[PDB]
Amino acid sequence: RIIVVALYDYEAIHHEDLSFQKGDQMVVLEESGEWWKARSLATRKEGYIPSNYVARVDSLETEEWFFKGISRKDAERQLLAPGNMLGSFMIRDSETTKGSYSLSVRDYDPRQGDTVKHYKIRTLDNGGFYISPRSTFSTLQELVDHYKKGNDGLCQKLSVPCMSSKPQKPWEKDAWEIPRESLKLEKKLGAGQFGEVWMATYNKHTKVAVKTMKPGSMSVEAFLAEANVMKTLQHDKLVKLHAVVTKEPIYIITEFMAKGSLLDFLKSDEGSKQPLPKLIDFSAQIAEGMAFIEQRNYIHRDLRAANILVSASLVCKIADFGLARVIFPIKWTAPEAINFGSFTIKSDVWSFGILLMEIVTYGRIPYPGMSNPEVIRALERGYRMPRPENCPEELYNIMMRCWKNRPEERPTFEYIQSVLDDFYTATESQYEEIP
Ligand SMILES: CN1CCN([C@H]2CC[C@H](n3cc(-c4ccc(Oc5ccccc5)cc4)c4c(N)ncnc43)CC2)CC1
Ligand SMILES: [Ca+2]
Ligand SMILES: [Cl-]
Repeated sequence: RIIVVALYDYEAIHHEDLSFQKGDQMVVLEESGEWWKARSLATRKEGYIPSNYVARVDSLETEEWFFKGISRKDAERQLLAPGNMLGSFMIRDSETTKGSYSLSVRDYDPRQGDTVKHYKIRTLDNGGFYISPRSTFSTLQELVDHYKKGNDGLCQKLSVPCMSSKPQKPWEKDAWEIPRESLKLEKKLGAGQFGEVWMATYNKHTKVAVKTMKPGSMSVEAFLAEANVMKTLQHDKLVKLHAVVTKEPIYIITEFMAKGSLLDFLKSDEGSKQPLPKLIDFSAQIAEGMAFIEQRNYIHRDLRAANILVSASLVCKIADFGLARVIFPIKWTAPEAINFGSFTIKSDVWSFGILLMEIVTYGRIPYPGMSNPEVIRALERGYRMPRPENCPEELYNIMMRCWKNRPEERPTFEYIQSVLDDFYTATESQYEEIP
């Protein structure tokens, strides 16, 4: 008999799913992935619930200050999000110490401004917890209550848990292939050589985006094959594919990203007011997404700001991954792909360097003034785009390493991400040590 408690309010929108409130307890009848079958102890009703909206009773996940599956960098990002203040904190799973926990706290100093500090929490293998060996607690809540009184070694006194946000509702169960009649394409966002993109509604309850592909250009059994791989590439920094209409013309259904492309966002007014450290964070998010693709031994083939999407909370997500395979733009392309058609993960690295320049120049076109054949004649000679007035030397150095004539001499995305993530933090300063 497994009992869970709702972490957030939820309103049913399907046939057999349950509505519930935060605090509602339920009995698990079936664990079947993103959707669980359960009985509400409040309503006595049986039905389906989103598994990531619930957690077992009195487990850490029920605590308002606990954040599961959160990396140090994500914690930093979430803590520096609007709605938070000094002392805003979170207890989270340790990234570099499996099985253990870490404390992240919002801090401030006149030199650096608003910052986030991180403290290792040590388990006593018997066993309570401590950050300082001279101060030990039975539970994490006790630790939290202690440091709420005063910093006692910490950079700041603990105040209020990090502001959280509802997770996205999971897509309808067993609805990868949908009938076209389930969609209403309401507003056309853009149109191009290979098709259009629309803002749409699925079954009158879910806002989505739909990419409509012109029959051509390309094969429908080459797409359907690739589409079953693209669905397995799930990551926070890759746009989520929800569904596909298999009858030509092909429709591709994904999550709606409220702020459109990165390219358009950088040229906008809200984008023009983003400081350099924010632009670097954008790059780091994209590198994280590309490190995932690299790790899954996949390729993108069309990396540029136009194919990066931006959410309302300024999360960058990679789009059109693995679409060029089953189907402008030589300024983003590696020499070995322009000349020999050799597309690898290393050619994407070349593309990333160019994208980096787009970001730092707020959407300026690569090689301004030059032309497509005119650029190719510059790569042979060994010409590279000069450093802009707002680009740091070390940032420009990353571009140069991406722009090596020899693909083998180009760094991995795993490395690029690690550099960009900690661009402003010395390695020795990642965690804070307290006696
Ligand atoms: C100046 N411009 C440039 C292009 N413009 C818009 C830029 C953003 C575009 N746009 C595109 C998308 C989008 C949607 C689906 C898609 O399909 C794949 C996803 C993953 C892998 C393979 C395929 C790919 C992209 C999009 C969006 N989801 N949510 C919100 N906006 C979206 C829609 C057009 C507006 C005109
Ligand atoms: Ca340290
Ligand atoms: Cl019961």
